[PDB]
Amino acid sequence: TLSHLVDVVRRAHPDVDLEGAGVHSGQFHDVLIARDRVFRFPKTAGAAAELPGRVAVLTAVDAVELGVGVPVPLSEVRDGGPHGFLVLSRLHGTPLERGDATSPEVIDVVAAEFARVLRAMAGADVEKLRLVLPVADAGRWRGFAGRVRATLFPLMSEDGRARAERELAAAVAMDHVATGLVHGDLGGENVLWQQVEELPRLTGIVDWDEAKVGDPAEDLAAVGASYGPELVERVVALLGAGDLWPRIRAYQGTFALQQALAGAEDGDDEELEDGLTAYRKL
Amino acid sequence: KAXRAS
Repeated sequence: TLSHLVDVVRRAHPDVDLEGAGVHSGQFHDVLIARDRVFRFPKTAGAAAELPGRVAVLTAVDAVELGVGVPVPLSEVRDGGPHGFLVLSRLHGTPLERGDATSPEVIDVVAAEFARVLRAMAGADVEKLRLVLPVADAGRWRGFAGRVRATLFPLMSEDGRARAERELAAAVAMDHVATGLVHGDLGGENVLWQQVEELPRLTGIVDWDEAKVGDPAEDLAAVGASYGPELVERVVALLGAGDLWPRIRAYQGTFALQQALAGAEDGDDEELEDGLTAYRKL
Repeated sequence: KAXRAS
């Protein structure tokens, strides 16, 4: 009952307008959005464990000093509400539209905004991160391949399965890399910009759910998926990461199948359909 | 979700 949660918040934080306040819901978490603050309320007592999990990931990422904002716990985890709640900062800024990011007058600025963040992520103390974050597992793509063949291959054309087998294989073939912080989903929607004296500034990165000690190529793949090779070539040039192109393409070739598999597993029909379109005719 | 990975 969002009524109770509303009272929980007003009681704990009297001065926080919940009229015209966002709400995300799922069988796991309720989230009230406000001007400067996000309130997360777990639904089960097991899902309560997500709260210190989120605090631990965000604190470890903050400690790397990326030079851009990440969500900040604004409160201790509290055992108020049904199964606890956590107050996080709300970051300001908007994703860069593909059109905006690529203009000749801003493309170099955008490339360096991505580069300075990715550079800081690659320079993270991995021994510290490895204690808190998930660590890329050598069996990850093997296992992912298994679940795609079991769950999605039946829904595909023969041409679909051939294409999917090549894309799965390129990922399974990659040698294991765990050398820095990886966001794991660094598409445009999770990267927030403001016009600062009439040029873009990357001010925030949100949604660290897939954060891990892993392969820097995975974040470059995601930037490529959102903004195209013109931008990623400039980021790679700046980083001196020309070595990574095969790995970047291997990650990018799994993105439609990742979305399809999640659509099947999450029971989202539109994600399943959208993910599979290149892998069948009808 | 969504093509980037979600």
